[PDB]
Amino acid sequence: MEFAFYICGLIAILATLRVITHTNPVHALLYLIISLLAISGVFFSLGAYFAGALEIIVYAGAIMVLFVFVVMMLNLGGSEIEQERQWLKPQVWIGPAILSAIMLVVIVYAILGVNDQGIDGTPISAKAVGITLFGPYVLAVELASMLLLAGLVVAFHVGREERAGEVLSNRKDDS
Amino acid sequence: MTITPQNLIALLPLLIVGLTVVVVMLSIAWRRNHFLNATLSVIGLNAALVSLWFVGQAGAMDVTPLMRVDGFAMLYTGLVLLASLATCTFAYPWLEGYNDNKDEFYLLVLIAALGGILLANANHLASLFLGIELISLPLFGLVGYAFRQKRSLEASIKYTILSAAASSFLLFGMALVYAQSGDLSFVALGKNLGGMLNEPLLLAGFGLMIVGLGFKLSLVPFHLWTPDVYQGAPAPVSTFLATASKIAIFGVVMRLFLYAPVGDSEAIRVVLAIIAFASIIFGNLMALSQTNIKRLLGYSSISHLGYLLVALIALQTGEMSMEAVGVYLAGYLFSSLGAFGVVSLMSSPYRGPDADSLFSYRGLFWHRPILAAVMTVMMLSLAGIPMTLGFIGKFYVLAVGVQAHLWWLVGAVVVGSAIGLYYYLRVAVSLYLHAPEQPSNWQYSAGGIVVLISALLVLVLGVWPQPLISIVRLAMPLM
Amino acid sequence: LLKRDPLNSMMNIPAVLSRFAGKGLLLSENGYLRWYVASMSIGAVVVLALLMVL
Amino acid sequence: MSTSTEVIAHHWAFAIFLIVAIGLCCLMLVGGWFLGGRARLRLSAKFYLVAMFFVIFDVEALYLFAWSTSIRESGWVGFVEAAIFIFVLLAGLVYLVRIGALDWTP
Amino acid sequence: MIPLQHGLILAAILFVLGLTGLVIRRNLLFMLIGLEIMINASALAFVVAGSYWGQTDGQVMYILAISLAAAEASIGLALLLQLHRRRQNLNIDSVSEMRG
Repeated sequence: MEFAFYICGLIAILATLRVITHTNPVHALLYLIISLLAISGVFFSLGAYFAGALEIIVYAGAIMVLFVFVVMMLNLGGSEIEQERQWLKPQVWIGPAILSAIMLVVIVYAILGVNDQGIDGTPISAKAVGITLFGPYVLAVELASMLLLAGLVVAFHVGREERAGEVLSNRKDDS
Repeated sequence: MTITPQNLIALLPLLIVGLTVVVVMLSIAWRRNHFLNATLSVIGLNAALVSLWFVGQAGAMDVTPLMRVDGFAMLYTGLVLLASLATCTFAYPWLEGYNDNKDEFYLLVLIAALGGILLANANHLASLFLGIELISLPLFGLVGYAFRQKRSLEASIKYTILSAAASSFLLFGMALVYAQSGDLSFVALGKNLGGMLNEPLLLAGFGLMIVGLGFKLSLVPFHLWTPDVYQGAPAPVSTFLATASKIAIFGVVMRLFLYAPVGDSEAIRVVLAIIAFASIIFGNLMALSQTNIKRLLGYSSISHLGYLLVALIALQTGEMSMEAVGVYLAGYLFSSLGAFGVVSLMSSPYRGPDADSLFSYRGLFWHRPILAAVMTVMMLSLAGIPMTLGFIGKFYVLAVGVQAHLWWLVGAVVVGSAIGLYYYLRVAVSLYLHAPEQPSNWQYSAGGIVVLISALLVLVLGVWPQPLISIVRLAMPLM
Repeated sequence: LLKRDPLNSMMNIPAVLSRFAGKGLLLSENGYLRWYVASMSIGAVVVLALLMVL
Repeated sequence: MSTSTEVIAHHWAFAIFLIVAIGLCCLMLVGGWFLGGRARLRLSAKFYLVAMFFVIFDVEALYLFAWSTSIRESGWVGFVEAAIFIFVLLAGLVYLVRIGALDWTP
Repeated sequence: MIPLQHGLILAAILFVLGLTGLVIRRNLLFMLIGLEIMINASALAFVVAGSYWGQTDGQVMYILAISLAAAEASIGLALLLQLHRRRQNLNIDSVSEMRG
């Protein structure tokens, strides 16, 4: 099942590469969705069934949904930036990509040299994750519940309209 | 590991802050009252303080692999609760003139206080990560609470983006150190290694963790978020993110570097030495040409965290560095508390989003002289000047640096302090000049007496620092 | 020749160098979030390179 | 695993089922295309609010997803922590009800 | 069967590409997209590290990572639509009024 892992990793790299260098954001979000699907396939190839299940249940099922909601909600089509095409120019694209490639080179130099028993089978079932998550990690789930509550409270406080109607114009500073 | 009901008494400030979070939530849902919710929040924090005393009645425990409670955790937990109490008392007059909802502020302050308590109690990588995110996200709420204002929205955007980047960097670093060593507890991060401590994977993961933590501690060159976030955010928010967030994150950083055997490495120590050197020099040089008090206090936070880092370098040699950091953190807490309290009292109420949120420290003595006296006392304390507790912390960090022969770092501290006192007593004098042009609420008086007790505390503990040293050395963690 | 003080000037060039370094270091605080993330990446690269060299 | 000669048959059946459903849909669209002959504004914030409710309660649901597998392996202490988890979850829920974020009111 | 080095290299590549998209792109929505890419790469690295040692702590860290990703992605999208409702542009270099 290592061939499936290699194919999923290669198409995940290609999908996120097309995410970085795309013009309109809807196809970028679609490529990120298939990248999350490939990452879930990687998760299934390594015995992390619950991780890939949560990847397409939540990461590819709730987060990208929220991004598509906002994109189709405020009617952005990438306009007034897609006529510039500033990221398809050497003076903007060469520098940070060189810096990130230097980061990649040094971090994969750090990756090599470590001993490797290798990825084995014996997939980690969700039952063991449930035992550990409600075992030594009681405070983890309670404080993550409070973290999600705090995020809900903040984004309700910030991202509420306080106006009326299901159609609103982009008026400057909401009158 | 299961939780015994003897371990229930050790979780008491955490559980009471969570219970007052949900009680404040149901009180907002029922009535939507400002004064009642603020009273419930401060009552919950005071009950957390007395239950921290009840924790002190019990011993030092290790509840889960996530959490260990001792005097280290007790001391920085109490600092977090008192900073949150100060934030609430400063924020009530600021929220009195607020148009939108005015209780989610208290809910987020309580949640971020709970995250700071977790960070003080954190003995795990998961607990560290969860605590820094529980500090970050209510800070996203507090900084962008006045989202109608342009500068608060800009500061919230910058803080959210850079903290998400730092959280991802730290998460990748802990992923690398978990790939190297097959455990996530602090004490087991280097147990498998043994002259082979400098593993490249573990070192790279701890470097990424250093990036993600030195963002929060405003260490260079992850320091550029600091003045924008200090300026844009509301003044009680600036108070909270100056005292409590940095105190909790530096406490969990020190517990990480103390329990893990990777602190004996001669590469992480040198990198932190370079970072502290450049942080002290850059922050003190970059607050020099500043006319806004909040930007200047952000750069001052950068310089004081550089002082904290040089105190942290000699952790494995001097054996007094934890005591020095406790004393210095108490002094910095009370000094920043008083200064940002004067800032919040003068910037209260909110007065709408179109109004200018400029402090205008010049001529402050001629209408409110007590606040000017408190502010110049805080400027004396932050400058490493005697009769103040900041000088006691400065003496402690100088002793820590000179005990382990950190001569470059000691010279950096001396040069940075000599640079710093320029703008420190420049502000302290400029608040006594004559301004060209230019209150009786009981909670405004409560904030005034809060900064008054802060000034009395820093003056007394500058002229008599023995009780603070006695209660810091009594709170000695497991070694 | 000493109606203006030379030794005062030669002891004031620490202040001149401090002011020049401050003026050159405030150029980094340009207020752009993109440069802030770029400096974050630069610092991560510097930390990783210093840890790999040492 | 690829050696137990029955679960590998189930894996082959699952993969072939997926690829032949995708191929059936592709060939149906191909048959639709080939045969037949030729001849500013903004929506709201309440949609964002309900989608954020979905994702936040979805993560607070995945915690119960993990709990429900080990509901009998864990003891009554697991029931207590899940009970206070559901209690603070319902506290946030009733907060959203009583404030008014959860209603539409056209 | 599979070396740990290949999975960690994949995670590092995804994190580096997410950082590249975070830096080179002015659109704040694309910056949040790159942030989610970096969080996904860190979570993938934690999952690979957990699966190498045969422990379920990596999946617990993955759960915490995706909880943070959900909450702060909601944070960033709420701030994004607030930015759109106030200044009517999603450009991130335009919101630079606060300078040193």
